[PDB]
Amino acid sequence: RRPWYIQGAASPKDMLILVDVSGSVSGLTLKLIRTSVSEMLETLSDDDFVNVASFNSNAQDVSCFQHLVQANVRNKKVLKDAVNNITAKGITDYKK
Amino acid sequence: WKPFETIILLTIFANCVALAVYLPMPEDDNNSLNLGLEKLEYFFLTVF
Repeated sequence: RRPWYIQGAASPKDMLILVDVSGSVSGLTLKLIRTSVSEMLETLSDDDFVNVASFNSNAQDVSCFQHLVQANVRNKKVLKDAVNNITAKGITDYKK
Repeated sequence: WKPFETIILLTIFANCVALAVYLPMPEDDNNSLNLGLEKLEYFFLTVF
């Protein structure tokens, strides 16, 4: 998980994180999903671009961002705080 | 007066399985089998 290791292990990334917020994920798996997405965001640096979306019968951006952003400490802060506000309700639609 | 009572207690046993295979899910979620058995309810409701 060190920046130097992650830098020398692979090339930059265009990551999109798609988080399921249907009702079935409510409870323990939602709490684990929030912790998991924060940990996943911590393996990203300033040469990677990220956005976190969300879907349950309708897909939307989890944040204010609306496209891929540079994944610096401020943008990752925005995305982590937007992910911690996630709730679970609805039907699942993997196609949307 | 016909054997119209073993037809009825054998579709009463069919509505006992359309209740057992139903999977209850949280916060307003479903699957395909759950939505199929909400069609069988109309059948059982127009037979009884």
